[PDB]
Amino acid sequence: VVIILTIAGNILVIMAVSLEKKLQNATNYFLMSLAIADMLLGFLVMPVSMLTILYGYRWPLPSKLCAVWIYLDVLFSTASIMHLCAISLDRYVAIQNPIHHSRFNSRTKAFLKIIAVWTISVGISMPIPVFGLQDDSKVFKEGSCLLADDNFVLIGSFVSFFIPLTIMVITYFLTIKSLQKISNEQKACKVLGIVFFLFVVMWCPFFITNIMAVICKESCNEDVIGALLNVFVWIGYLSSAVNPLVYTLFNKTYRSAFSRY
Amino acid sequence: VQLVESGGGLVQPGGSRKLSCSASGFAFSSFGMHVRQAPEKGLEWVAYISSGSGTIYYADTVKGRFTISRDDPKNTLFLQMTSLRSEDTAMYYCVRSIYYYGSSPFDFWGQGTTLTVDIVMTQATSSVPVTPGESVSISCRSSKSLLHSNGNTYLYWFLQRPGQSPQLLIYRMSNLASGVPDRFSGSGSGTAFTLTISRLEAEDVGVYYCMQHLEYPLTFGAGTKLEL
Amino acid sequence: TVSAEDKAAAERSKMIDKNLREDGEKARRTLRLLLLGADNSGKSTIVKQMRGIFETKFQVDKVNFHMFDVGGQRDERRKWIQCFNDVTAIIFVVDSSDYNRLQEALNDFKSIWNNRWLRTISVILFLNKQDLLAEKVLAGKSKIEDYFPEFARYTTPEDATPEPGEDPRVTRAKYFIRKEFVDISTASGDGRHICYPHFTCAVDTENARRIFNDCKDIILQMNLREYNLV
Amino acid sequence: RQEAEQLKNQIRDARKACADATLSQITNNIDPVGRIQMRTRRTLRGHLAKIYAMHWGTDSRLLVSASQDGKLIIWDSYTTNKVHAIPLRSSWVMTCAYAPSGNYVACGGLDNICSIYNLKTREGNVRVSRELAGHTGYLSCCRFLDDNQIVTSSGDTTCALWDIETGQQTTTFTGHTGDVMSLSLAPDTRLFVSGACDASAKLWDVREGMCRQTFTGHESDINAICFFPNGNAFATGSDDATCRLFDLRADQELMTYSHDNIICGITSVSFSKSGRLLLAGYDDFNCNVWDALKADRAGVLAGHDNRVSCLGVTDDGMAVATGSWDSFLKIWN
Amino acid sequence: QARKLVEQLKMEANIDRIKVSKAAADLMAYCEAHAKEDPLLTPVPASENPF
Ligand SMILES: C#CCOc1ccccc1CNCCc1cc(OC)c(N(C)C)cc1OC
Repeated sequence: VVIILTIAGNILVIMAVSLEKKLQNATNYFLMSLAIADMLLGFLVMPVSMLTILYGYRWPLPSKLCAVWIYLDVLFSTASIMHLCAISLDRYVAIQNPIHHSRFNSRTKAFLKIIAVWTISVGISMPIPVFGLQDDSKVFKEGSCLLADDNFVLIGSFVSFFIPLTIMVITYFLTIKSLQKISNEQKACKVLGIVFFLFVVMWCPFFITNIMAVICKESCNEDVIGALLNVFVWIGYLSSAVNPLVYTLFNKTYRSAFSRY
Repeated sequence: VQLVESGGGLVQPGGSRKLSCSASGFAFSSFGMHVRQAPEKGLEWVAYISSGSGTIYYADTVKGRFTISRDDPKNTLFLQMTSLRSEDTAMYYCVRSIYYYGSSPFDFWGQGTTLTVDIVMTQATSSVPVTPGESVSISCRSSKSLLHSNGNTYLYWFLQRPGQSPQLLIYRMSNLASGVPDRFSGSGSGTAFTLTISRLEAEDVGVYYCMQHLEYPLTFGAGTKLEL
Repeated sequence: TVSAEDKAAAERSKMIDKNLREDGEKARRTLRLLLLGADNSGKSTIVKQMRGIFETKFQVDKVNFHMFDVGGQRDERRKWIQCFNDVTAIIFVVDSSDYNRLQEALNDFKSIWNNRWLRTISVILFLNKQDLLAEKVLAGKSKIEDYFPEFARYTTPEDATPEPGEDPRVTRAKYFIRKEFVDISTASGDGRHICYPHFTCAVDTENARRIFNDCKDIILQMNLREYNLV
Repeated sequence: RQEAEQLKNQIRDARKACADATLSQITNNIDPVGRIQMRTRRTLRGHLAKIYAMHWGTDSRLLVSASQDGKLIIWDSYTTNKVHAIPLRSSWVMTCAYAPSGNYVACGGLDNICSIYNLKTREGNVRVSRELAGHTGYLSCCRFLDDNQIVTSSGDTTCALWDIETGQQTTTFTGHTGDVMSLSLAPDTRLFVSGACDASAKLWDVREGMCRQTFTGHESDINAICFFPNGNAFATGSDDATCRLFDLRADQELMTYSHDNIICGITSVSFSKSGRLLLAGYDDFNCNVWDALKADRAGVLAGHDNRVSCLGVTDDGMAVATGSWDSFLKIWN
Repeated sequence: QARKLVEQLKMEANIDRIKVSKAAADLMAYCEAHAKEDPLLTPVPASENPF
């Protein structure tokens, strides 16, 4: 059911930009690209995880395909985090300095920000396909599909998520501070706050459990950590479905487009 | 509008020279620029440079040895020559040309500087006797049809008076260039074309060259001289 | 397929496209304002940085604004105003000193504010001849109650504070006129556009700064609507 | 004043006597046109702001368009190429025109000047040949009689005829109470019609400079006016959202085109080459193809995000160009 | 102004006015005669059109 919503919401978002040409602004191209990453993640990755859940957490799929699956789950997931990080940076720049942002608000730089995000997503996720496909034990370890290089993993989870997280946590808070510096401004503070709170609460638990697992493997119980990771990956996947409904709620035209289709 | 050509002179074979044509009185940036004539033979197209230097073409005879370059703010155009050969001796002309709907390319030609060191277009006659006030017809054949699918046929008639650079009379086989009297008329069939001069008078005597612009390289006919 | 001359024509079209895009990018930098005041407003005097259609360009804090003033057009402005349906803000100027013409100014403001084409654009309202209004109020020969019956039944808001050296009845008159305009501004309730009142004397050091920070506010609100925060 | 009222009643009474039968009754038994479908065969892009005006060339290949960008650019319709890009001094232009010989184009704006540009010159640049000045209001339309003479309607309630070489008004037409919005030259060019916000259209002789006839059947301003190809009739577009056909010889409106669905104003009107189809551009972002003889909508041209300012049918009648405020003008066939 | 209005009304008052039915028939005749000429009324064959 999470997979259905995750696919469907992004599918509606991507068409609504095309079917309704009013949302041809530069921002909604970023928003449709984030929807693309989320829908791709829902289509390619998540039913496989549901299948492993049914089959007992053993990888029925061909052996080397396990290597690319994890790679997809890094690239599509890292892209969404980088999309939201760039959204936070650009929206903070818009709030703090609205006039000067309009001078450089041309779409030509907006496309460079897209190429930057989708380039950094590949740059972060380079090792997993080539290394995992070469050595099964690196990414197929324990008989269940899992990425198992501690040295690479603990830094990779950090740069991919925490570095955007501090950029989000230092920009979002500052965006509220700019609004504070009446009713028009303060209404944005709460709506920004809920969006920040959900994605932090839904993304962060997986990563802290992963880093806690790698560091504390000597001093922790494996089974509880495994169950927690099994559920927290689902919650992180729900993070993908979350954003289209947020789009539906605050914007008039997306709501009309989804009501029609 | 003026195009003044500078540089040239005797060169030892294998040397290098640079010719410069300086444009005054017209917007040099808009005009794509080009053509040499040997001392005792018709014209031959050397090179072409588009507006903004986006596109360059050279004839196969000079490819790899010549270099064409334009300096837009100064308006000057250069042809840098390397490995000069005895065949390269000619009178080098700087020609302007603009390409849009209804344009008249090759309209203005420079004076020329002497240097001393494919669709085949044929003119049936090298010389044609004429009399004043009598109609004269000059014909130029083509190896391939010059009529493109869009309907334009790219034949051009150029006239070179004695002691004067060529000038455009007719562009695209029918249209008459500005500043040219209405006596000249262009009638043309597929692969066969004719220029008819009616009520001929003095100062209309010279060598008439037929050029194709369907595709590069641009080939000139030998041309039919008129003699009174 | 494509002849050589048609290919060169395509190259010319591409060069023209690049020139058009460069000129548009240059044009996007400037923010364009529409200055309108029917008469006795001091529209030439409201902005002092720069001195059929009269165009005034002034720059404050490294941002350049272009102000359009049209004199030829008559009272019926419906047909030429639709051209100025993309301006960032419309600078409206009224003279608070003349009470007889103030109702006409209010009607003009209502017409421009409620114009169908100009629904999106905000308004920067300059109430002019502040010193003249203060002098008339001090003299007391003219009674605002006579021209506006509602002035007698009015209470100045306690939250608002007069500037030092200003009389209380005088401030009451100023805030009455400001509230009278702001009522028409707030009657629609759409929220896409806002009227920002400013009280300006015949000579003021910097109204350009007021226009600048107001334009910052409009662009900020537009960005907040764009990001769906509001 | 009393005498005028009696004469006005005589004109209305005289018109009633002539109107023996309605044109709808006259044309009851003719083949319906049916449902016409026209798909956009092109979309000319390059204008970075709202497009206010566009005019077809006589050859039907080339057109010129005006926009808020402040630049007048000429298109090659068949290949989509841009023949020229002309930078205008004033950003505000409500009108553009193409000379019948194609040598010149005209532009008019809020700067109270009609500017004539010499397209075909030596030195290979578009240069302003003249600036025509003398109007005290914005120029709503300009149309070339020939290469020398141009008629311009203005917001100063007065239309003018100019000799371009002289640069001075040779005739002046003064009968309108409201700003003149539109001007349509007749096929013979000897006379023309103008439209104004007073909700009246008047027939002017070019040489004499007098109003031959006046037609009043519109509740509101008329934005656009177009002569019928025969030259014995014309049609007007109003903000009332009704399009009315008027007859020069009969001196009474023959028919009105209106639908209950559309209350939105008409921005442009044009007549098909046969004259059967009236293409009316609307502020509701959709042009409607009206069967003039029977007044039943036969098709809709719905491909514009913003309002359609302009509409022009080619001389050959093949193509229809519709400009709009979304900065794209689409050629329909 | 009133002297001009009465002058204009008198001039426009007297003109030769054709019956409405005759003008309607003439317009119908023109439209019928030029029906084949118009490409928009009857869609031209695809090869014939330039667009
Ligand atoms: C958005 C979204 C997807 O849902 C989410 C959302 C948040 C957390 C987890 C998930 C579940 N996806 C897991 C993806 C993933 C990302 C990684 O960092 C970028 C890494 N590491 C570098 C260790 C491993 C990994 O798992 C293979």
